[PDB]
Amino acid sequence: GKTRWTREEDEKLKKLVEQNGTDDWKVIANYLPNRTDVQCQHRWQKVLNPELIKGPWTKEEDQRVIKLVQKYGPKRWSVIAKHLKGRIGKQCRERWHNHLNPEVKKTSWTEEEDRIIYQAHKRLGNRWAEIAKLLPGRTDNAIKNHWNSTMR
Amino acid sequence: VDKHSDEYKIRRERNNIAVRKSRDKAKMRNLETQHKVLELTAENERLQKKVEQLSRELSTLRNLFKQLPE
Amino acid sequence: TVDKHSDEYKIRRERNNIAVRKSRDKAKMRNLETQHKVLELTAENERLQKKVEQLSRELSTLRNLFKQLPE
DNA sequence: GATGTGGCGCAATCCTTAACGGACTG
DNA sequence: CCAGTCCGTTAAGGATTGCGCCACAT
Ligand SMILES: [N+]
Repeated sequence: GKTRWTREEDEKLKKLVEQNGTDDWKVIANYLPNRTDVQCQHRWQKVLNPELIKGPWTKEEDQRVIKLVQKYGPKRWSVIAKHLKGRIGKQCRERWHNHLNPEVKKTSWTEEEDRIIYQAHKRLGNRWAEIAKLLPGRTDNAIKNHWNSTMR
Repeated sequence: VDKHSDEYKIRRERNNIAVRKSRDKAKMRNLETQHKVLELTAENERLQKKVEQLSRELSTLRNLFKQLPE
Repeated sequence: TVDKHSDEYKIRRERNNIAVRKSRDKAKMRNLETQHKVLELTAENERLQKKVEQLSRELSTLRNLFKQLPE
């Protein structure tokens, strides 16, 4: 973006959109100098839009993601998000890779797993993604977390 | 914050329960640990006794052995 | 049937409050001491077990020399 | 009588972990 | 910018704890 968006701009755009709509971005950018019509819709569509649910996932939502991925596979996230009102691709992808994918196991942390980790982190460092390469059913997020508060 | 706010009521109920849980658990640990000390204490006595027996017996035999006529 | 604004109540409360602090620290202290004793005993018992085994070994060995006596 | 204990509800604090917000790659 | 991936950092909430009133045991 041009510069950092202020509380005013954010507000001023929110009010502007309310009146004019989601289509008139050429006018709305007239009220917000230093902001091209493109940046305006992106600041709103991808942030300010009050319909962007960012809370917890109901069993409903979770189940729907399962089906779609079940059938079409873990990809085309943006398209899958069209089936989850309020959510966007990125969320759907993460939710699935971290809590929905069967392979991910909820099992407790064993001494071996805890070892290969203490082991590898000393070697590879904070390469969570890589460390997970050596864990049958652990996402980099789990491992990363585990360490962060466990291995102080 | 105002304590009449339904937000408060729930928050408290939520923590109360969480409290009774931590405490109910700590008591469980403290108790189970107490048993292990009892058990291990019994055991220790049992083992120290057997060690007394064998040791005595061994000693007593070694004797009868070196005392053998020939 | 008593007054909670009393100045005597105030002192009784402080007496007890101090007492509760004592009881809880003590407990916290004991529970600690126990937890340590549980470890050392576990250590000790492992040690004794070995002695018993070693002793039962030396005993059998000896028991045999006896039977293997020329007679 | 007096002091010790075990419950309980607050309310400040700590810890765990989902998933947010940047930064990067093709 | 898009569509995927990574990763550091947050933050909503449960998990702990210390505090003081209280009923009841030693
Ligand atoms: N959506």
